Amino acid sequence: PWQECMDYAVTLARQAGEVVCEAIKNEMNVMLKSSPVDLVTATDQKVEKMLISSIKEKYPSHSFIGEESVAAGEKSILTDNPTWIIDPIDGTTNFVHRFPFVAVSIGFAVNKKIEFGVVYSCVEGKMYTARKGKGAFCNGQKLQVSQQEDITKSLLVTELGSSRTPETVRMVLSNMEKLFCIPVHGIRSVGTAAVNMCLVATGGADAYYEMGIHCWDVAGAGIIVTEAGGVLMDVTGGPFDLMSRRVIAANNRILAERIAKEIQVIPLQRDDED
Amino acid sequence: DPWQECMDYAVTLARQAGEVVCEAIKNEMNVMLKSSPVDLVTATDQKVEKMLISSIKEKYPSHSFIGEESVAAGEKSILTDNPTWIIDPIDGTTNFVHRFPFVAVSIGFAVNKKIEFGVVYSCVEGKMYTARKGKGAFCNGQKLQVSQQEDITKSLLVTELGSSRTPETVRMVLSNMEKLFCIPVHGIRSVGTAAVNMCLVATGGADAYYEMGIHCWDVAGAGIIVTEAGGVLMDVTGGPFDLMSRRVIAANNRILAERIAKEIQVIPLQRDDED
Ligand SMILES: *[Se]c1ccccc1C(=O)Nc1ccccc1
Ligand SMILES: O=C(Nc1ccccc1)c1ccccc1[SeH]
Ligand SMILES: [Mn+2]
Ligand SMILES: [Mn+2]
Ligand SMILES: [Mn+2]
Ligand code: NA
Ligand code: NA
Ligand code: NA
Ligand code: NA
Ligand code: NA
Ligand code: NA
Ligand code: NA
Ligand code: NA
Repeated sequence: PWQECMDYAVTLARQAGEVVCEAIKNEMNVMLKSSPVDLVTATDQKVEKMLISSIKEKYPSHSFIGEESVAAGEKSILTDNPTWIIDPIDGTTNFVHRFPFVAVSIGFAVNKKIEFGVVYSCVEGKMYTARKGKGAFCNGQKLQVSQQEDITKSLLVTELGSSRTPETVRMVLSNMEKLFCIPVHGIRSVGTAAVNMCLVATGGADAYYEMGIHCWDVAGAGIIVTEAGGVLMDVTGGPFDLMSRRVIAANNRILAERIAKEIQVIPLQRDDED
Repeated sequence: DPWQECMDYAVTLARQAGEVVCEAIKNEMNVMLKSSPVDLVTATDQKVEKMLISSIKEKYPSHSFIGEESVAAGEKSILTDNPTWIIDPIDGTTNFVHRFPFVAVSIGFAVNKKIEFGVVYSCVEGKMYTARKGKGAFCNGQKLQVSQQEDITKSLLVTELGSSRTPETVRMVLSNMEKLFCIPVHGIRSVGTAAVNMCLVATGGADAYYEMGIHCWDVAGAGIIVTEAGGVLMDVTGGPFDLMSRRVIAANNRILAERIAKEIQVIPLQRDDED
């Protein structure tokens, strides 16, 4: 059905990850995008080109939204058309540092809804996958979110984000303070949105939240969380929106809503807007 | 090497301990509280510690111990000159309870209050980190070397938020984080265990670790792994590392270490050599 696309997606993700996991051992030319901490390498760009070219060959009618393609001037507008939403390296800062959480993420949407997701954590060798109505898996093991409904026994994942604007940083850290002092059991950060979300899918964390991500950060992993039994929503507590720059990916609505209650929202430019 | 036999035995016991932990992590757990609702312990932490201490006491009856859960049970935390095994049976208990996949057994061995060898077994990953003073650091037999990065603005740091939930204290922790973050650095990561964070520094995958509120057992095994990989340990004041001070910067080099020390406001803590 789309099982053909998905099987293909899994092989491409694995191929891309081999490229990434080969490059990581090599000397790298770190380049900057929007800020001195917003990094990109030729590997990011090479992998995205490879993915888009391979998909274009097999599925010439399909649409793409790719992080580096957007950096090169393409639009981040999601139509109804089958659309591949790619983050060629989610965890570029980790990649640069050889910090061992580096993922290739592919989300596939039709009618603006994700139908399947693939996240390959290539240093770990963990292939996370999910298709709508068919469950979530890591290396074939079927995933289930945790059962925890008590925020004070929760373990959260988040990331401090790409902005270094003091007011923004202070707001991110204030939001972390409020959650931390609920209290919760802990907060962790492995340095990649897609892997943090996959950790929620496995049950090893109870929820992830972040503001400032993009559709390509969340498009592969969000369906892995929901097929593992979890939920997605905006940090505003509103419906999840791939283009809103904000997410809570949680084991369940109770924790998700409890988190949303503490998040001061930071104003963000949508991926679907100028 | 007089201490080499001790170290080889330590590796043995750490792997045994890791097998215990990595079995138990899959199963139902009884999660208990120590000093607060977020300071956790399980029967596995206690069982592993008892196993290690009883095993060491059998081979080295004259040796001393400082073990996290033994201290919880009332033993003294102060390091004497006598050969001392400093044990964290599970560093990453909160991770263990949640099945967050970083959980370590840590054993440091001190003589004359100086660490002579350290063993950290990261059992979910199957990674055995070891170092003997003057003999280098290894992971699964591969020699480790810290990163070469001397520019703080290109550095990746690891830290943890700690066990306190007192707003004042949390604010100082986060303020320290804000200052470093805004230097800026490339990022900060937290995998949930001081020993594993420090072993990430030893491998070069992070450039430096800092934290206040750890204990000697959190850092006794991994500190020499860092230094034998070429790195440095420093107090957050910029002064010499003090194993009983509850504070550490463990970095690839003195340039980054000192640059981090410059931004840290010290939080007040009971030392491990105080009551
Ligand atoms: Se991948 C993953 C993520 C969470 C828990 C377990 C796994 C995993 O690899 N499981 C597994 C896959 C294949 C064979 C044995 C075990
Ligand atoms: O596992 C590692 N190497 C390794 C590779 C092959 C055989 C034995 C060991 C390693 C690499 C980098 C950091 C830490 C480790 Se444990
Ligand atoms: Mn990326
Ligand atoms: Mn403890
Ligand atoms: Mn412990
Ligand atoms: Na990027
Ligand atoms: Na990303
Ligand atoms: Na680095
Ligand atoms: Na990141
Ligand atoms: Na509140
Ligand atoms: Na510990
Ligand atoms: Na949990
Ligand atoms: Na430089």
